[PDB]
Amino acid sequence: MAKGKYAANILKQTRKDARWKDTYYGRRVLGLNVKADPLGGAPQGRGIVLEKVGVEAKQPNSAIRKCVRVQLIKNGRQVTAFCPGDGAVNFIDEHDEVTVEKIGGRMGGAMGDIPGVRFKVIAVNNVSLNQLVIGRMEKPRR
Amino acid sequence: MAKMHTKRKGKSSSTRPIRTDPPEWCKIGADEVTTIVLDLWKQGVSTAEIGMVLRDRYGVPDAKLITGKKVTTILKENNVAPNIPEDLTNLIVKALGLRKHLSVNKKDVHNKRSLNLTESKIRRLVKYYKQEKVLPRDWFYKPETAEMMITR
Amino acid sequence: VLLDPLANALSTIKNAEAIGKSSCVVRPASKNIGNVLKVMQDLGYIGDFEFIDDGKAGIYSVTLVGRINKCGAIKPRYSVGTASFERWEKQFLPAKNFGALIVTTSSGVMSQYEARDKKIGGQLLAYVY
RNA sequence: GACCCUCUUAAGGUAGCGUAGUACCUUGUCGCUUAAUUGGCGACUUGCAUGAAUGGAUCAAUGAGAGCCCUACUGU
RNA sequence: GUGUAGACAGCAGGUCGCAGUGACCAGGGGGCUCUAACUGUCUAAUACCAACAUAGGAGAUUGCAAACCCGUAAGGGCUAG
RNA sequence: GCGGUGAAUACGUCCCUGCUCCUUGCACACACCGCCCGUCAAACCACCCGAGUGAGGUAUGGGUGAGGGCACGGACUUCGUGCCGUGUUCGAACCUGAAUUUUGCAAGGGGGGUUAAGUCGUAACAAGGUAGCCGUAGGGGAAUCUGCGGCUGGAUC
RNA sequence: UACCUACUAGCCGACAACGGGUACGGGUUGUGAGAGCAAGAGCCCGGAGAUGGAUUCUGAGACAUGAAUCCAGGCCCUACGGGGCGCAGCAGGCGCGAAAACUUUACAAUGCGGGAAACCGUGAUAAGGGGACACCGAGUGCCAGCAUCAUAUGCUGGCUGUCCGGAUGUGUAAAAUACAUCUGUUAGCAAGGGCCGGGCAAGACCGGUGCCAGCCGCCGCGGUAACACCGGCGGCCCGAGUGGUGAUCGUGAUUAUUGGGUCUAAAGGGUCCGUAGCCGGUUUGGUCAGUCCUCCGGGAAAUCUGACAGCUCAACUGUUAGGCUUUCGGGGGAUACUGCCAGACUUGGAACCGGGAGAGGUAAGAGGUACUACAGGGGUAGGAGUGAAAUCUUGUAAUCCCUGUGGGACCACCUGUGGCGAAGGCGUCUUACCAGAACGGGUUCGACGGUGAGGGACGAAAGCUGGGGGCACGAACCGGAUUAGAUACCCGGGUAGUCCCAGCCGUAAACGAUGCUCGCUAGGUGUCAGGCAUGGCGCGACCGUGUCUGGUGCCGCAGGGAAGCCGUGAAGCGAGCCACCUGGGAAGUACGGCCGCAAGGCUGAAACUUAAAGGAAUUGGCGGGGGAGCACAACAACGGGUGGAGCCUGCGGUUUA
Ligand SMILES: [Mg+2]
Ligand SMILES: [Mg+2]
Ligand SMILES: [Mg+2]
Ligand SMILES: [Mg+2]
Ligand SMILES: [Mg+2]
Ligand SMILES: [Mg+2]
Ligand SMILES: [Mg+2]
Ligand SMILES: [Mg+2]
Repeated sequence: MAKGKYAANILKQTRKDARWKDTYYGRRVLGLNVKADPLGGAPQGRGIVLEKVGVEAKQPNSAIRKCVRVQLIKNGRQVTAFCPGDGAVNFIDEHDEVTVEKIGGRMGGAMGDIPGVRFKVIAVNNVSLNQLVIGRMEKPRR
Repeated sequence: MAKMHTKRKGKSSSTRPIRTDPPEWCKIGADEVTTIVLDLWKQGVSTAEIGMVLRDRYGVPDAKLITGKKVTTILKENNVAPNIPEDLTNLIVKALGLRKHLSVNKKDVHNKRSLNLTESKIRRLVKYYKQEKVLPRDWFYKPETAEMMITR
Repeated sequence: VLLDPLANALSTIKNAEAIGKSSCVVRPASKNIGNVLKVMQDLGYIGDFEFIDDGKAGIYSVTLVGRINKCGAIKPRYSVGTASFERWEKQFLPAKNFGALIVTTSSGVMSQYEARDKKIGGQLLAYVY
């Protein structure tokens, strides 16, 4: 932050160091987001459902949130996936092929009163779980 | 402004008036003042108080106004100047005395800092003078060997 | 240490305008200071100015006629061409044909309107309005 | 099993270390080592019967000291 | 090439054998623990050790006609301290 | 509700207990029945150390070393981009010690977080009941405690 | 040096070498008002690669995508003696995954090699097929009259063919679309997608469910009246599109040169000295390198902008005027500006002298009082301490008093909203040594200056190492109380330590929570040093008021801040340099590194978790703050009784249909 005429180098250096204090630019250049998330920048995924858990909600609210436990096939990463909609666990069971996607909440992380769950189901056996929840599609016997 | 190593600013300047001419109320001449300067220099009196004794006992308002030359200009003209400037010699003399004192009082850290400040002033004077060719390029201020009173 | 006399003079003029003082003294005068004061006088923003020598760099007894709003130096003194004045004008100035930028040029020091008339650019010096 | 009290003829073992060169139960239980190990090392340790100059823990270097393992070697 | 010199160091090419420190001479190496710090000393004739000693640490007595010790005594060691 | 009879005490102060008002303090707003810290255990999650135990990359010396290229020598043929040999040259592949780097597993240990209607205290918030915070050192189940300097970001004097 | 030889001892790097991470480079693309910021798959330019790797033939040219050779690696045809192959060429297949087409057509054109030519080949190219690629253009309706609940199907009236189907020709290599006439339609075949509590445009309409099902980017909903959630009803926005999750730009001046903050919210480094860097006084003389105007060589097209021309409008192709390409090489003019050259100038800093000020520093010594140790004299039942106690201490005579001799620490009042010091910090006195300051100065110097990442010294207290000392104080420790407990506050002992001598660590709320330098900006107001006028003063050593300069405090206008506030001693207005912060935890933690004897200091993440944390201010409640006041649901002073005994009734719980 030198205001002299022949002081572009100092301003460039001090802007270079101060940029790192931002979380977003440093995490982008360091590649923490690619290294961390199971999908690796893939917008959705495909994992084998293993166990189904109706995980509880936050402290003020009170509810049970149906969350399958799914292991990815692209990477073999074990995570937890929240299945939305009424009758959510009715259209999904153990050992399925289900597309998964990020829950799209706070900072890309877990959304709402669901603690510790960041992934959500979007389709079971390559068909839309939203339409199964609505009632315009039927669960394949596969 | 603030001082060199203490930030205590001060304004005890010696207010010299706007005089573009020599005195009109004094009968002193350029030859008289230059003879007085040379005699006082040969006595062993430094240039800071040569002008002071000119201005006090002879009432000489300024040597440059009358003679057209300052004290050191007259010194260089007559080959009656030292090889080292008086400010650098004074700083080196004070530093040598302070080092002599500090070689027996090793707890006197405040005067160690005072010695460091005077060393900084000495290196500043040497850098300015080597910038302006008063002193040789290869003669660096050695604080242990090449710092004597008359350097040769 | 004193190391920007033109900016110091314009800051003093800014202070004197802000208090509304008709007159104010200018700390040590310079040739570019006199050129800026002459061009500002021809702009009508500043009334009068005299170099009163003091056996020193010299000072000014400037009579502020109450016509300006703020005036400081341009740091850095940017190089400017004939096709590069409008961005500085949009930055410093408040409005089109309102206030002028003091420019230093090989022809002479002058506001950028007359520099654009001259078709010669150079270094920005200051701004007054 | 982090508390009121004990058992208190002075005191109730602190730091550490712990199946030890000390540990009866005992070839204690778990991991590495092996096809297989009453062994070696690491960890746990309710310590029959550890513990601070009755010195405690730990230690580079040194050792014809005492165990175990790998490679090389070989009529062991 | 260095050196005064003895000698030492180095380079190019050729060539033999299974093998060129050709015999003699001449460390096998490494990792993890226990124990003692180390060099040293030790049961001459079954124990060369982890034992003894060691520097280091700490404690105690004594101001010299002392503390400690020898002698029956004369008088002595420590102490030409 | 009424009547008979008939007494001590206090010519009060706000100390006790409620309560009212102005000011100061406040981490309190469901307003002190407030908020609130740490250990301990239990469930779960992510992580770190871990004696160990693998896998992969880069580079390095070295090794064994396919194949090819020129040199030279020797023979067979249509007298050689052939053959044998030799020397030289480039050299893949594989093996190996260190170096470097990326990650899987691991008995056990660690602190972090988060969920009970957990247990234990009450450390801070008012002068939070011993003012607190800061550095440092010691002690204790745990908040924390004491000592030293410092500050006031502390009320009342 | 590409290799070899003799020789020299260099070369690159702290202005980032070497290494790690990542990546085909640019033309450009994304986005924004712009400065910028982010990516550079496709079209063109250059680069490299052919399973990984090495080697080689052929040729003008290769280490060849349709050449070989061998090794690794996988696969393959065999009559088992052997022989091939690698689609990062075009379609296609397996695998892979969130992740993408036809094994169509033709040399007709544009190119290329071949030929002398005629011409042949061409998965180059063109032509299509398929894929909610990007853009652009259209339509599913139109429509008079008439009716309710104001736009829905009505009743009716006709009318058009952009679409869809057909005919026919233009047409292309031949297709197809497109294209023209005709004509097929009861205008019927051709609309969906999200969402409805807020942010945000849309329903406080009716049943369901009951902290459950669910919603929810965030906020927030539901444990009984859900505009919130499910169907409905209705409504809303968009439009052959419409959403979701990343990403990325903008939002966001949330990376800030433009353009941010850093007293109390995250953030000034403990102070300071100081290199590279960076910033720099007025001034004469000379140059013209940055700079400036201009010229000439460039900066491929493509994409960008506008128009014209031509595709029906459109995007699109050509011409053209601009843009980008940039921020190159070289000439002429100018000399303000800055950098270069040589002086000067006195104010900035530097140097010297004068009378004064100062708990400024080291070194030495002496001193003040208290305390304490022992001893002596007197005296005799307790002293000490507490909220109250006890330990403790005392009959071995303490406490208290008197005398005397040693001891170590400690420097009171004086003392100040005083002073000196870089900060830390410094209070007995004397002396020696040293240093800075302000003040006075027709004194010497001539810009010699500011700041300053790295780096260096100083650095409170605690702690550590070695030697001393130990009166007092006093972590630990022990004991006595307090309490439910007390490992605490209280009290009795008291070790290390505080002190000194020689070193180390290097941190504090090291604070003014305000880095340092300069100019500038109303005032009123203590006091301190110096200087200076004057009145008094034993008209002297001295003390008063005024005034300039430099400090040291309070008050406060303008100014600014979110405010508390700051306010010539800025947090005001400009100049310069540096340090520092970028939502709250995890965390000043882990790993690596340096530093230290150690404790530790320095550097410093990530996973994960979370919607706030936080700052000033304010209205109340509240306190074991303060002040004021009041009342037998307070107190004092009183009188009685309930509580005791029996009965009566009411509440709880046992029983109970
Ligand atoms: Mg064995
Ligand atoms: Mg030994
Ligand atoms: Mg021994
Ligand atoms: Mg692990
Ligand atoms: Mg304690
Ligand atoms: Mg302090
Ligand atoms: Mg100290
Ligand atoms: Mg500070």
